[PDB]
Amino acid sequence: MKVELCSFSGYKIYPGHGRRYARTDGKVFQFLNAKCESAFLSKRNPRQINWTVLYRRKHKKGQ
Amino acid sequence: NEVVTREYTINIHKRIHGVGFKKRAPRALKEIRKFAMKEMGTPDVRIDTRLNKAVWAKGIRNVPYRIRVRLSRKRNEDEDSPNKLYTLVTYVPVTTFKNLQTVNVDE
Amino acid sequence: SGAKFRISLGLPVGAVINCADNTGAKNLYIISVKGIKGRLNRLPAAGVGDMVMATVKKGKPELRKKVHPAVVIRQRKSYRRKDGVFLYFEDNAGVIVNNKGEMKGSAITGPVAKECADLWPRIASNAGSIA
Amino acid sequence: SHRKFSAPRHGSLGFLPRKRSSRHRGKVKSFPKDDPSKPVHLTAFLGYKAGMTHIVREVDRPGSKVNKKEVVEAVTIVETPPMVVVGIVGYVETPRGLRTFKTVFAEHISDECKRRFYKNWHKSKKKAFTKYCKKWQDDAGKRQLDKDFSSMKKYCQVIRVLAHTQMRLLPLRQKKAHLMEIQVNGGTVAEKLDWARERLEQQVPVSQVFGQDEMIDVIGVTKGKGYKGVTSRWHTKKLPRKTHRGLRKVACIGAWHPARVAFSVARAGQKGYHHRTEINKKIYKIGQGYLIKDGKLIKNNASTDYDLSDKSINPLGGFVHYGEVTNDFVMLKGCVVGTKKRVLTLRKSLLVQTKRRALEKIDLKFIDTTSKFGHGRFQTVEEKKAFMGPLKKD
RNA sequence: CCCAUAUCCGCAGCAGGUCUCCAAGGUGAACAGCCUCUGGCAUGUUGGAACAAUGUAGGUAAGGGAAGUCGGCAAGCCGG
RNA sequence: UGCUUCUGGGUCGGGGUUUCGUACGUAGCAGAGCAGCUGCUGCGAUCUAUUGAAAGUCAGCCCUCGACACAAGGGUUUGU
Ligand SMILES: [Mg+2]
Ligand SMILES: [Mg+2]
Ligand SMILES: [Mg+2]
Ligand SMILES: [Mg+2]
Ligand SMILES: [Mg+2]
Ligand SMILES: [Mg+2]
Ligand SMILES: [Mg+2]
Ligand SMILES: [Mg+2]
Ligand SMILES: [Mg+2]
Ligand SMILES: [Mg+2]
Ligand SMILES: [Mg+2]
Ligand SMILES: [Mg+2]
Repeated sequence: MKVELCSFSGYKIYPGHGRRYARTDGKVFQFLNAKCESAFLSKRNPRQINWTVLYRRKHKKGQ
Repeated sequence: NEVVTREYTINIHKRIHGVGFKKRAPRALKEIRKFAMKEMGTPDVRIDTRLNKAVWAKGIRNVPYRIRVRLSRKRNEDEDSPNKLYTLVTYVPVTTFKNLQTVNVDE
Repeated sequence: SGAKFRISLGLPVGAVINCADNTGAKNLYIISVKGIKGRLNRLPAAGVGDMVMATVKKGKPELRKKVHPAVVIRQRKSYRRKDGVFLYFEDNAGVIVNNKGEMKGSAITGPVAKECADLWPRIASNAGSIA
Repeated sequence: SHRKFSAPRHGSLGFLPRKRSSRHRGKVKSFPKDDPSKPVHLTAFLGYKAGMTHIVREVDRPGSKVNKKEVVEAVTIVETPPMVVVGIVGYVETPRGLRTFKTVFAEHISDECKRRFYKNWHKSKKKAFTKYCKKWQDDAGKRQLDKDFSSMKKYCQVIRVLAHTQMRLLPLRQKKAHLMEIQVNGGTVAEKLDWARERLEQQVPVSQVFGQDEMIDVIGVTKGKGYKGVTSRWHTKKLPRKTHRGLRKVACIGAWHPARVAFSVARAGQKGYHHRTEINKKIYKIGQGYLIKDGKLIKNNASTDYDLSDKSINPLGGFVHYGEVTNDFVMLKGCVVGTKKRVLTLRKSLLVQTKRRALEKIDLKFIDTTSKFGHGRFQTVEEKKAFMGPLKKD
């Protein structure tokens, strides 16, 4: 089975982990855990959350 | 070597885990006194009032997690007392608890 | 041939779900569920792919004050799939049908669960997307 | 008068009394019926519940919705280090049932087994089998053992082996081994004894008892839960919030007549820690334990044909509340009774397995080894380091 | 001298009753509630160890939202 | 269930795992502005770096064999 990526944090979700979310507009999202899901549903921008892949990429933390 | 002194770190966090708020600090003292008897084998355990003040320094429920103490086994000058020896538990202020071992103190 | 699997039921009797077709109905009020034998004190419940008996509470005057057969297509209660995926939707939706399972409308708004799309070919062909 | 609306009763009266089990190690109440035409083999084993995880496999079920498709299935990991045979016990069929006829013990018994014979090992002098063991060393004693073995051939109909676990290889606090009789099914009685005699003091790995894709029964003692009320013990309806004197009760514990409380009425008391037998738990994998080959520790017993990463069955941080599994293990589908560290009896099926689910062949595509101590998200520490990158610890 | 969760009346050092005077800082509309100084007290006629059931008093709960019940009783939502 | 096989469990330490989410201090020509002095110096919520940082983590998580002490004990009974 292929491995998805959390639509909020960018971590990869192995089979049997997290949840899948389907919005009424047709977009579908995956979440690693309820922490990532909670941030996404409260409309938090992942680029301001220090522990997300989008944040570290934006601030060149790994690089 | 009846008269000995050692320095210990007492992990109060795991000793008082699950205890009710109004009993948390009192049970830290009871666990410190239980700890001293185990390490020195002296039913006569005396806890310094400064160590009492350190265990209560944050209130009845938010007790400090770790605490560095010093145990000194001394001779009981009270010939009437049934216990020849007794342990004195004093307080050691420390900035950090990392890498602190059980240390023999030589007077 | 291949039969559907048990999924969590999110819509007991009394649940008011959206109407995701173009009949005119705005929401569907679930009064019963097909196939429920049940037991004492237990409400009949429905999940994606289940046919139910519903009334229209908000909608065209002609669709109200009568019982229609509806089919659930989305649910807000997450259900496990055999690949281990827990899926849920932003809202609970359904479409009016007849006893044969054919849609009373011609278009659906929003996605449709794969559980329901497989079970109802006539609903599936009208689905814009399948989740 | 009749009750207004029908409803099934709560609970099964076939599991009464709902009491704490008298035995901690699950007893085999019925061994498989012996078939004299099959080769000599053992019928049960002891393992310890390490923990649970889930796996990815492709289902092979013609006509099913999951045919040719991958599914995620929970599995229980049972550590099964090889047992040691230490004795034989023979039985005679009598009009009052099987009667223990004769018991013979091996010359050498490890101190793990001997710990089973004492309530205080610390205070004992370890005198068990100190005078019996001399029967194996002198001519008079030896001539008495083969007569005892000959008598068991003439008269006994059922043969069992006293095998015990090896607690020194487990990560547990306990050092006292678990000792159990295992029936020897297979050929004639004489062939059972020659087979059993040759294996005294020898080790029997789990693979020699159970095979891949085999349906077995797990026997154990469920997790104890202490005193429980009828609502939790029997799952009766909670009474309305207005109830005076409590609502977690059964409102009517009987009719006026018979003027007694009946045994079929839900009452409070002990819940959990009940002896239970569960059947048809498929073996998904008999994993090999760690081996040191050519100075290298080989531990990739969680690798699959479709996943070559060198990882063991252990998850990051280890099996929570259990430890590390370094011996052989049996991967069972679904859940079994007991806590972590609980000793589980593995027994061969009493039934004929002719069903597509029972005959299905298991092929694992993936074994989840993420941490269970939280919401683990890395299968290996190598994978975690490659993702996170260097840290301030480094 | 007490003037009242112990000096008075309720059989008692009884969660009841029993007429008044003075009245700090902060927040705040405020003699509201919450914290503090002056002054006062030692938890209300006992302590220790546990943390089963059933309670009494507080909380939280996915999806649904009165389908419960005689009745939305109870709780909840609203709140400046 | 454990209570000397140079072995045992314990305590502390360390490591792993995991939770939250980036510590104090220090630096900044980052900061809406304001004040004083002739570009500089002050006040300033917040921002960036140090810093996936800090903190906690078995009390019923996993592994240590680093430090420290303790461990060869005590009481009551039981005989064909
Ligand atoms: Mg009812
Ligand atoms: Mg009837
Ligand atoms: Mg009442
Ligand atoms: Mg877990
Ligand atoms: Mg009180
Ligand atoms: Mg008191
Ligand atoms: Mg009083
Ligand atoms: Mg709710
Ligand atoms: Mg909700
Ligand atoms: Mg009604
Ligand atoms: Mg009714
Ligand atoms: Mg009301």
